[PDB]
Amino acid sequence: SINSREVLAEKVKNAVNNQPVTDMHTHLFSPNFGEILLWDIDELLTYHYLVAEVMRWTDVSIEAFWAMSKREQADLIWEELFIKRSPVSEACRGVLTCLQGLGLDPATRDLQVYREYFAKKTSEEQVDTVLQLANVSDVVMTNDPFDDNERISWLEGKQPDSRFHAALRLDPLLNEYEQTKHRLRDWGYKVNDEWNEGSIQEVKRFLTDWIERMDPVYMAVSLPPTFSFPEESNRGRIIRDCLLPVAEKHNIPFAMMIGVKKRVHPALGDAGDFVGKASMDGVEHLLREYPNNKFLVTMLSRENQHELVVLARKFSNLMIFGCWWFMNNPEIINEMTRMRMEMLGTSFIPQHSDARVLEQLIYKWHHSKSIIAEVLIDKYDDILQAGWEVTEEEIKRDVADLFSRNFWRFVG
Amino acid sequence: SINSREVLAEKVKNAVNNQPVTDMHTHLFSPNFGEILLWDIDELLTYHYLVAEVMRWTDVSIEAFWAMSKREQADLIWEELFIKRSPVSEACRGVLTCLQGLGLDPATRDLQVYREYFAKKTSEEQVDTVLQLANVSDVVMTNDPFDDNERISWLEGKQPDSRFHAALRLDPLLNEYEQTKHRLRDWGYKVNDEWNEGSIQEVKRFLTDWIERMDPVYMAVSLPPTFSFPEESNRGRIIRDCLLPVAEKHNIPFAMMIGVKKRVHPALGDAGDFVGKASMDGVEHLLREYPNNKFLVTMLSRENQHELVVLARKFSNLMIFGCWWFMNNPEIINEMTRMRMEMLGTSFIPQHSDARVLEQLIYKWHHSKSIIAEVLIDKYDDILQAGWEVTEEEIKRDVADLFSRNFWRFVG
Amino acid sequence: SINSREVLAEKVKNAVNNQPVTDMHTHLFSPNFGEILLWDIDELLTYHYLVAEVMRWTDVSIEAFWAMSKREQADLIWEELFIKRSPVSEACRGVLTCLQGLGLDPATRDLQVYREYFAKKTSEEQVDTVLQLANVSDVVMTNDPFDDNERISWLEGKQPDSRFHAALRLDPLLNEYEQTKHRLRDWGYKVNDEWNEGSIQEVKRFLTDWIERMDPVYMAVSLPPTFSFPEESNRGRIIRDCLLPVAEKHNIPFAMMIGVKKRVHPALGDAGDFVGKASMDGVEHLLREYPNNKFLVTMLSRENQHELVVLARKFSNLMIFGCWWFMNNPEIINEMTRMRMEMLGTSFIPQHSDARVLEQLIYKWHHSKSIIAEVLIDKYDDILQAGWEVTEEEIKRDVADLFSRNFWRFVG
Ligand SMILES: [Cl-]
Ligand code: NA
Ligand SMILES: [Zn+2]
Ligand SMILES: [Zn+2]
Ligand SMILES: [Zn+2]
Repeated sequence: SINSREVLAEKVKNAVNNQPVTDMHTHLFSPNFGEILLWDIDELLTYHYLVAEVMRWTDVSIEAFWAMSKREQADLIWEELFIKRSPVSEACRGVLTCLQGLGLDPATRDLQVYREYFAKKTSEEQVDTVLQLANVSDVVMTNDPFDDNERISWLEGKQPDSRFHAALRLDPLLNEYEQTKHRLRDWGYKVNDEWNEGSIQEVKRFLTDWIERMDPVYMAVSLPPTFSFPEESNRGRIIRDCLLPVAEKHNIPFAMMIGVKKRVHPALGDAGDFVGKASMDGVEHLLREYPNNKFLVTMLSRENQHELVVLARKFSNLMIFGCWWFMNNPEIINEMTRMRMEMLGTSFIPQHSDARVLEQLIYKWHHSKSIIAEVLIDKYDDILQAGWEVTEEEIKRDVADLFSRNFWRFVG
Repeated sequence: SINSREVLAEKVKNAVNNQPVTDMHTHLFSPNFGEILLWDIDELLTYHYLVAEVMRWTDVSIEAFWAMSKREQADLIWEELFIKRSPVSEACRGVLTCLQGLGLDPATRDLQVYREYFAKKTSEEQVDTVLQLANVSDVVMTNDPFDDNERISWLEGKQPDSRFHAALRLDPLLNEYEQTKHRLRDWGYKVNDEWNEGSIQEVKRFLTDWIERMDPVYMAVSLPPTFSFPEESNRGRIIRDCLLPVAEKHNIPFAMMIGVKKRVHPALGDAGDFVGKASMDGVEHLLREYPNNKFLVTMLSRENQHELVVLARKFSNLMIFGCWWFMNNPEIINEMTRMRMEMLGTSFIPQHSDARVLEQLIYKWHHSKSIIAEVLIDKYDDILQAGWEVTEEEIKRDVADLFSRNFWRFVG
Repeated sequence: SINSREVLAEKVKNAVNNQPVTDMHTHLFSPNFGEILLWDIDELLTYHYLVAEVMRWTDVSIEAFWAMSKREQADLIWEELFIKRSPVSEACRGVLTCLQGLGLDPATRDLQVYREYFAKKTSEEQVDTVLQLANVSDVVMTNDPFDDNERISWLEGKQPDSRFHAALRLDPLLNEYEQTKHRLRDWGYKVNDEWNEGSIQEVKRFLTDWIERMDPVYMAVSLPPTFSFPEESNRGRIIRDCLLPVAEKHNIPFAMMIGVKKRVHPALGDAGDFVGKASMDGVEHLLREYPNNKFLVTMLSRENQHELVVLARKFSNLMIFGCWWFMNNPEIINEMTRMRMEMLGTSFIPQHSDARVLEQLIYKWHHSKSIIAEVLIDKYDDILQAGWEVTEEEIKRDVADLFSRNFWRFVG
């Protein structure tokens, strides 16, 4: 069987590369939703990650940059980040990995040629190509019923194809209730100005109608470093009186992405969000006091990772997932995954892509799978050295859990 | 001499493997204490570490689990964590390492056969076997005069054999004084309800009588993330008015294990403790204001490790030790030991086992020694490359300090 | 071209070793300043880093140590840290690396011979030797107009040679204004007891006169973990009403070294400073509200590093630099540099020496360059594997930025 690191390394890498991936959180959409689905070499280069980076070098003002056309911005970013300096950053490295995967050749640095490749395909075609290259079988979307464009599709009866699943984003409802309350009553949900039984019932109705319309795998929200629960606030009262009860009834997990400090640099748009360490008290309280509720959690601060792992050791109704945003870097992904496996075995979800542009699925999963594989190799090899015997079939099983089964199993 | 990494690597590993270990903190007992000393493949599998992990997978309710028999629980944990998924976690890896060390063969996964091995031995026999395999020469125990069972032995005149040393655990006195005060006066220590000269003298008497009865290498307590000193509280007043003065007089170190948040998940029993980052202010104050007192410290939060190292650079009356609990994982042990050696040389104690079940001493020390060795190899090799010459005898000396001499030297 | 890791590794290491270094922060002085410039094997051994370490081992009281002569202290430290135990610590390793670089041989452990080497050279000669060995082209000093000795040189018209640049240290003005205000009015700066327009104008005049007299590359200050801004305090008012306006007018960057907790152990002198994690709020506020001001920042806490990197992604007027003090260790330098490059590409300054003794420049840069090189090799190799082609000339360019261009470019 397997009784050599070399043999093991090969079996593991294969299992990992071949395993069909369920990306449980992304910003992609079923191609039939139209425009909202982004793909293009230009889309890749104008990803907010690179906008932030380009602004550290270029002399072009942020206003001017926003004034430029998508292609113009893409030309500037390519010049500033790939030509004037080596594309060593993770985000840049990712653009190259995408090109290479599609069959293009970074060696030539021919942006005009790369562009021609996309110009002759359709959304549906690129989707099949990318999902095939990245070996992604299922894509969970981020569906926000507060976005006018997005809401049209849903109200018109449009459904995503079997490859894409919905997830109900509630940020506007939980974090901006004072403004959102108006739009609710505007849509027929008679919430009053004061928080009473009437408002509670309507907000629950709102949630139920959308759960019914989207059939989401989970409801989610991104929270600031200062998040706490319980709390006398709109968010605290809504989570307690509406979200949790509804989620328990429909057995839908509540996904919390904690740690983002919104718009510390407004002019940068989506590139202007920062990070902060959060207290674990609110998450600990939710897990303990709501045993019949399920929670998916990922945190933005490097300093929250270890304790999050320990918290998962305490509560089975907590499923932690991915290396989110500023954590989505080789150095962090490696330390996070090792700490996670060492204390949780395989009872967690290693990664998600958070892709905003279709092609990212390629590098996102390529870059992470190689790291995850190395970790697996070390852990399998360690028990192997302890005289334990791992079969290739067990490896495929474990890998199946990490990249797909654990999620579906949890969302039950 | 040694002028090749390969040569060095061999000399170092040998020195490390051969060096007799003094485990300065465990939850083991001199076999003559009877039952309290745990050993068994079943004991290993039901270690709270694995209980936490199994609960993340199994459908068996926590109540049912506690309802099961030791063997039943052990069967469930083996099935859920070793058969249904690969035992890649550190705690699981450790069980295998123990089996292999005793001569059993994990390859067969024959739990019934492994069990037979233990069924035919006596406590005294297993002790000699394990201590020999783990190459542990001395074991410091955790002796709590507040536990009825444990207190019987001491009051009956029972003494541990020369291989086991006592350590006075004071958690109940320091963290639960309101409840403990009653038991004290119950034992003849006339402490009053209010904290006055009378109460102070009696608590000191209590400490002195037990110091005299146990001849402990140190007095110890585990503290929450919110620990602070000075503090107007029972703990603060007791440490100031009684513990520190008595410790100085008898020249006994005060061991503080900081960072545990007790019972965040009650149902899990010993598996329900969490972690939190602590402020260094209290430790800094103690070290500076009590120069004639010695302090042994270990912290639970990953985020406290680096600053703890720096604090050790400031005060020689501080001796830091081990990679405690949630820190006892390869990824953390490696980063901790490297930061420690880089800033403290060899003036610290790398590890302790915290073993609750006898056999753990095997993997606990096996897993850590390999990591510590790798660190040593890198550090010796670095000065070697700088034209310095290290003798095998110097290596044995350094290794002697790390695994035994530093502790005994500090406890003077 | 370069299409093999081995080939790449060689090209990178060469580029790194050959690249002339601009050390943007040190405690060295142009030799013509005289005594203040420290150099010697004895100076190296009595560097506060080793004083802290020796005190963890030796029985010599701290008073006695301070009573000893420089040579006596150097003998004690050598015996205690190099002979009685292996010099595995980073600071010790550094002393050896220095010896070896100067051509001496650590293998003999002949302290008396090493000493003879220095006894026959002059300041000017050692400077040329060291700067040549360390391949350092430019050295930024720390110039404090509050130190009497240092202030004499400046008032006497003494200028440093083209290799040394001035940096205006303002700690006494910002952190000890209540005491410093007296010395100011003492020097003709008519600041009143209360903070009014008069005081503001005089403090600005003070800053302007010294900017004019030193022509500094930046103004700097070291701050405590509790640093915050805005703040109703002398520091907060001085930064707002004087420092920032003057800095904008003269386009001089403001360098903040955050995280030092001064004198937690007074007796240890310069060896008695501790560390603490800081809030990023003050830095975030400064960067956002003063877009026309430039900021150089380095932090002392390991727990501030990642977020500092993310903050740099948000603001181009923020330039982060080095692995400061307790961060200047292999384990930390590696994690810091990897996180930095992964999120910032090459838009940052990897390291500075902080040398207090001339020869340190040798090991300081030797130890860091090897680590930085390894990171570069991994990042170049990663894009190489993505089909990108890096030329040796591009590598030399990138390396030029990291070790010199980014700084000068930023200080404009
Ligand atoms: Cl932290
Ligand atoms: Na690491
Ligand atoms: Zn997202
Ligand atoms: Zn313990
Ligand atoms: Zn400095």
